[PDB]
Amino acid sequence: DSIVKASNWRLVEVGRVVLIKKGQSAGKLAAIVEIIDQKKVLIDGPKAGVPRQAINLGQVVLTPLTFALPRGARTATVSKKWAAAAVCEKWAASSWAKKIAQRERRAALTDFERFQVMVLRKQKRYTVKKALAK
Amino acid sequence: RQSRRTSTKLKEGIKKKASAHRKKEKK
Amino acid sequence: VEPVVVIDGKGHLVGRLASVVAKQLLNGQKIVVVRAEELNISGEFFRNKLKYHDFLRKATAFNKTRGPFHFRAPSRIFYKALRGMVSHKTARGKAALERLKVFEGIPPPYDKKKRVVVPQALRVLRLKPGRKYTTLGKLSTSVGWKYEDVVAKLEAKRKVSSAEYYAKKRAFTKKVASANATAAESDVAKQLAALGY
Amino acid sequence: HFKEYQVIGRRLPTESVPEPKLFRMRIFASNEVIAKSRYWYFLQKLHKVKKASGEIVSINQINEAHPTKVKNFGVWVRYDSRSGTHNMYKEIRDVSRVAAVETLYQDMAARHRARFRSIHILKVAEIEKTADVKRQYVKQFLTKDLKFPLPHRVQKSTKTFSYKRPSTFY
Amino acid sequence: MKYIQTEQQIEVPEGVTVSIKSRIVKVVGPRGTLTKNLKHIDVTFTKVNNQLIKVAVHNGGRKHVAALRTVKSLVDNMITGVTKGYKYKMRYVYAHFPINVNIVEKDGAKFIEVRNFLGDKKIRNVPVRDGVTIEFSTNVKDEIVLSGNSVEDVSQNAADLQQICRVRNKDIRKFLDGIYVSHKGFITED
Amino acid sequence: RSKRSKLVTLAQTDKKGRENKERIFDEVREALDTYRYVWVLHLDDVRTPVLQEIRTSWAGSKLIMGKRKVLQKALGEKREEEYKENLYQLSKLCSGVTGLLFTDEDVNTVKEYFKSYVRSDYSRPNTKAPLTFTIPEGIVYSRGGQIPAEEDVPMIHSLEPTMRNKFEIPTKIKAGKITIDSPYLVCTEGEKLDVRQALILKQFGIAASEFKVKVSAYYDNDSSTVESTNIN
RNA sequence: GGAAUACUGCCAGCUGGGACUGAGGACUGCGACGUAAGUCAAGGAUGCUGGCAUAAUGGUUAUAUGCCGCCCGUCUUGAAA
RNA sequence: AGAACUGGCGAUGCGGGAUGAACCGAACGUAGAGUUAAGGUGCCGGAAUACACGCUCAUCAGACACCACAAAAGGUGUUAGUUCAUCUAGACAGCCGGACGGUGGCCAUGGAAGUCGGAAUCCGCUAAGGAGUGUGUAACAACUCACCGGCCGAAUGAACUA
RNA sequence: GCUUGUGGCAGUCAAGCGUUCAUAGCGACAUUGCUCGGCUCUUCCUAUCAUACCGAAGCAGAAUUCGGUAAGCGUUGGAUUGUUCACCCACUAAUAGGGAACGUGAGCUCCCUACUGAU
RNA sequence: GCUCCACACAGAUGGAUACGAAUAAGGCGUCCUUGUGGCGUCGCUGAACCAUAGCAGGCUAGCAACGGUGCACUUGGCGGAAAGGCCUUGGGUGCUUGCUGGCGAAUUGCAAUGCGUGGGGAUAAAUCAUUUGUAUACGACUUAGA
Repeated sequence: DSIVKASNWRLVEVGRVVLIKKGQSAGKLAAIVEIIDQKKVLIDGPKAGVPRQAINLGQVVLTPLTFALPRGARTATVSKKWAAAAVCEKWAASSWAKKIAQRERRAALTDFERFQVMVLRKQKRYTVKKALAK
Repeated sequence: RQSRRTSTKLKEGIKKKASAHRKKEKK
Repeated sequence: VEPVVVIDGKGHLVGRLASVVAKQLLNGQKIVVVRAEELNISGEFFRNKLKYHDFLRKATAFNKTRGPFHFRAPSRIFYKALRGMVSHKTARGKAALERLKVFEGIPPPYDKKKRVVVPQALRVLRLKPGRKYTTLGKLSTSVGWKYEDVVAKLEAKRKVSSAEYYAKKRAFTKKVASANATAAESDVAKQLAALGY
Repeated sequence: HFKEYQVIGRRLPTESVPEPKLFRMRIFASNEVIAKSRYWYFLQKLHKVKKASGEIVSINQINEAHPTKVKNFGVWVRYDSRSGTHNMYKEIRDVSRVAAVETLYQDMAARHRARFRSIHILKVAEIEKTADVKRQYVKQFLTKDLKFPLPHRVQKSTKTFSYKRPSTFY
Repeated sequence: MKYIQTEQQIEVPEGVTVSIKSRIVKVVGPRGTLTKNLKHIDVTFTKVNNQLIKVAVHNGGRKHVAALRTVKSLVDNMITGVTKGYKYKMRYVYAHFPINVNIVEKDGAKFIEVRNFLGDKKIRNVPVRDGVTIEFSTNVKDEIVLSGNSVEDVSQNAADLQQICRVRNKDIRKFLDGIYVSHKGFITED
Repeated sequence: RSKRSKLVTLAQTDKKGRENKERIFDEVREALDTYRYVWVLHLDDVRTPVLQEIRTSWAGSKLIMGKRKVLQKALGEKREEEYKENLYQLSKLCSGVTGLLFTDEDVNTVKEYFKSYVRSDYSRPNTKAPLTFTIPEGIVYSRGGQIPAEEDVPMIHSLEPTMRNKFEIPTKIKAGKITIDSPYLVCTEGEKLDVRQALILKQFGIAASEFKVKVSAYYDNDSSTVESTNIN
């Protein structure tokens, strides 16, 4: 029985949702509307507020998220289908976006709020080291 | 093996070959 | 940061690696390079094997013995490489390659202690995928180094005796990742999360 | 970086010759003044004039009509080299008239060593229907549902010392 | 020209079943098994229907596009080698001295002796690669048969049987002596 | 760079191309009105002196050949694409070899002639041959051991290299004579032939294959009727 | 049809962070703010506070490191010699 | 080589060009602070192991400097162009089939049938077949591509330019 | 960045470049015409004379010629010297060409240090 | 070295936080049909992880756990590549910020981090001097002698 292993990938395709690293948009989800060439795609995510633009694929990262979108789809039309797939709910459900939040939320701890964390992590340890050596 | 340093007598004995190519074209 | 940054050649590019290993001593940074032999380079093999011998010939006239000594053993191969970008000769220099150390294999006391790599210098991550790229090991040998094996063999050993290790650890964790899991979800925890942790 | 400049010139109106012919040409440049300077150079190649003999009537920028659309651009180019000058045509799949001529100029440098002083851009035109596309590397994206990967992804690190040993899936 | 997506197709018959993890390729079938490493080449295998395999190559250069077609062939030859087998027939000729070819089981490694060839006291001992079997051609005078699964094992060992019989510093036309591959074929002819 | 550079030729013949296709296109369309009856032939494989014998049989009726797709488009492919009425129906039926014939003569004189016409020809690929050809275990001859040896000449030593490679037969040569150790058999009665099985019997000059030319569809111009008959 | 928004340019727009400097030595001057009295960021730093006499601090010499440094004079020749 | 002119050094430090009479900047009181020139920013070395588009594999690449000499060409290395031509009336490649009739044309001659040669290179048939592109033979045969045609189903070939 | 292998003169040449472009005229490889030195001891170079392995030849064998990789290892002796500015048979596997400048002319007609070793 | 006297005193500041191999692939978890096996899941930076509150970290009162951890001991085992460390068993003794307490901090005044010598004694050995010659310019080398 034939097993060809692995070969999984994220793909540049019309209607792949992307997360942009470098740029004014940054950390905001848009989706590929039209592949220009090898390196350039045309994006947009009107739900976040990032505008419709030519963009190098080095500016951006593809996500494990995709939806049904026609070729060369306009802003209103993108939004509709984006709302149809309801990606944000799907998106924020991933351990991926949860990490991005967990980076952000930690970054805005007060000095006092950070102290609390230490104090709790003192308790949470005691309960944990109890459970072991049994 | 050959070198890739230009000795200065050559590096400036190129300029004085290039100058001779300038006056040759005009005439 | 860390006082000793045991690196690890295993898939780096003699150059680059170097450079950085270099700067880092110059800026007072005790390094230590391991698995030298699994260092790499650029280009076919039958090259480095040149861009070398040539190097070999070199040597001194009237008195061959006093001159450009051609070390074989990897480690050193790569040394040079590096003692070549550090004004070696001058207090501040010597004061460096003072700070260095390049073993082939990965003998104690380093076996037992985390290592690391230097992005900004891995074959995988710099060489246009699929391109000729040499791998010391051979390249040493090919020109003297008499041990490739010892290393090798008296290697496999290490790897073993370790992985073994591993396990025992992988086994351990699991338990934790399990305790924490369960005794996770009770208040206290919750709270944390809010803050994030 | 580039912008497109609509320029008109008319060789200052002499006695008995009121309001001459007016020469319209679209010039891609980086600024209004490079544009003007280029304009006269092209004037000296079309006919016998000089920069002092004429006048820049009107120089106005042109923006791209729909820069959220992807067009295909069939470009005519005259360019000089080591040899005598020679006409050319390439194709560019792009967003904007201007980003097109831009990306062409990089290619004209990369392949043929020719710099901005040498290149005349003859005419840039959108091609509306497919099959008028004569180049393979353009036709290559004009297939229904083009789904491909970008394997071997370099993740650029800021820190010199990485502990993970970087894997490049995507 | 920098292609975008270059793929071939590998047709798999009903007997054999392919296994490909990383770039290591197993062909398990009627005659036995074949394994081959293809990491050196760097392509993408894709099972499509238990009956067709697509190797693709993205963003390829002409030299990387080439590397793709030769992979179809080198898996094809791994499949045909089990369902059909590879058999190479070698006939040997002479002028005066008849060549007295035999097989020795010395050290259990299996060698082929070449004796008396062009009047030689030098006995030319040739190794036999594993997988490949040797048998003498019955009812045909002075002929030997090399039959195995792999194309390498076979044809390389055929080559080592031929190259040992040069004529040193003599004429090509005048001296006919040696061993030559007469016929290239299959084990199961259909 | 790097491409197969074609064999440089200095032949006295030039490439026909489209100047020939146009000359055929008009010739079919001019012969449709002048003549009355049309036939389409499935002439499987045809020797040239056989074709000229069909030519020299009658000079009144015209034989038409060329490209199948030339013969579809000059006549007609569909109900819209047509020169004459119901002309597309005969073109859909002919799919094998291109053969076509215009005639002004009687229907019965044609079909009786072509059923009776069967000629001596070589064994052909993918077609069966009714012989069990065996070669003698000594010196081989030009006939291959069918006629007595005294009548026939021994085969040329120059052709034996080909006998080993394409014709496959295990051939050794002693004193300029082609010799096989065992009595070889190539073919049997009632078996489909391969290319090498065919060419062996072509080399020895054996005419053990019947050639009967067949005809299929039939048409009359003024009546516009399409007749289908399977002869052999 | 209706807004925007980039880009270019303006502000005698507002609000921060850092380094360097404090020349001069009664008052005159040009101003600003105030209804006036007066006050001020207006012809160049003032205010508060801390460190000491077994001081504070400052220097000398010997080396060390970084970086730089062809042997002085005369006489030629176009300078190096 | 000679003549004229205008600079540079000569009486001249300073940054740069790894190093230097002729090159690049910049003509100097002693300091602090800022900004730059020329040149650079993997490490030696102060400064992006910056971003962006391409190109290149070299058996001692390249970073060689009015692109000047060895340079006119060669290469089944590679990327792009330009100009001619075929292209679902089915091209390119490919196994398959035909590749003929006066005729085994005519002189040369033991022997010449396309194929050791000399001068013509005709005509008929057709879809197309050269009084012939090679292998081979004493001479023939058989094979051959060139020219068609069938089986397959799309872009391919030639001369060049960079 | 010096130099090495195929002469110069007239011409059927014949890709392109010549203000227009074969006739302002040049023009690549070809083909037509005439015709005061030389005896020791070190080192390196390959452009190899032998030895090593191949490739080609109507190369049967033996031997030969041409060519390729290779510098690992080898490369002789006698009569002539009015200015040595010539050569011949004797052997051997073969008796290759050169560089290291006034190479070893401070081996010929109580300045500094390389090196060999020693404490 | 042992013993007796006399003296002399290239840059730490929470933690180097242990698989191997691949990268046109991999971890990690689960079911086993034990496989190049399936299902699940992760990655897109260490921004993590583990430690982290007390006079530069004191002195005392309980509650709840039966754990965490420091220290000399003790049982057994591992590590030869440069092992020169890494684990474990048993008990003792501290500490516990897991929870709640009860006391002290000032005036430091508004910044200026807060293991060799020089003689003795006992005992191991080498050198010199002598002898031999396998060695030798001189050295050095080799021998022999309570």
